[PDB]
Formats: sequence, C-alpha cells, structure tokens
Amino acid sequence: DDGLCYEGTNCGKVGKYCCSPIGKYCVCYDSKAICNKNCT
Repeated sequence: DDGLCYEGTNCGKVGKYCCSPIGKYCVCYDSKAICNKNCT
C-alpha cells in the first residue's frame, strides 16, 4: 500500500497531482498529499 507521486495532468488531475508506480493506478487528488496518502 505505497508508491510515489508526480505533478501535472496525466491522470486528469489538472491543478492537483497524480500517483501511479507504472501509470496503472493513475489516481489523482487535490491534496498532493492525498496523492501519496489517499493514493496508497
């Protein structure tokens, strides 16, 4: 239940961020933290 995070718009997270260790999860949130946090 972990991973890394990147910033931009590759997961529709325009303005927020996204998290996917292979582009397989592509899960984004507004709190970049929600990226690492909730992303897990």
